[PDB]
Amino acid sequence: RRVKKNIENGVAHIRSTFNNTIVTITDEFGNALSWSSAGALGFKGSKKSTPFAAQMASETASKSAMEHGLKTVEVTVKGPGPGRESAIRALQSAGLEVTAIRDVTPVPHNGCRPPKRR
RNA sequence: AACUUGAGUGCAGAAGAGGAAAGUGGAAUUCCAUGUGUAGCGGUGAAAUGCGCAGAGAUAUGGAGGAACACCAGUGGCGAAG
Repeated sequence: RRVKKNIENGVAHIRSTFNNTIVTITDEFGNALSWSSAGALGFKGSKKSTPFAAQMASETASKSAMEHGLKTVEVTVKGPGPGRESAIRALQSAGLEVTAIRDVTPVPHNGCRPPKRR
């Protein structure tokens, strides 16, 4: 009645940064059902940056997504991390049917000034 | 004192991020407001300060302002250089 959204279609946003991978999964209108951050499975340091943490994060996001009720999601990957391609195969291998890869990484049109390099 | 080649005007054409002033646009960063939602986010080689249970990050819809103009974009162009 509040969180058991029986909906056939959804979308999964994979914030795949360089030292985390947050896999949230939601409906079409963006109201979030659940996430799984890669630091919420006990991975610390550069263990979040491994694709195994993104793989297990897509597994434990898809468990809560399928108990809320989802059968087909689209995917929106965001970020140049390492766990971009492994997380969609972990989402497909956990029972959800991934259809569209609409990659939305935010590119400015020479917008704000970037941070200084190392 | 003549001449027309140098130089300059005319006529017919040509291209250009050349300059100044004003207006409009879209993406992105940040902040604020709201909806969803739970325990982390960010960071490093390693962790900590920092933010977050007053509900942060993530996502969605807006609003605010400021700065710079992805692709085009090229040993391309323009300007005396900057």
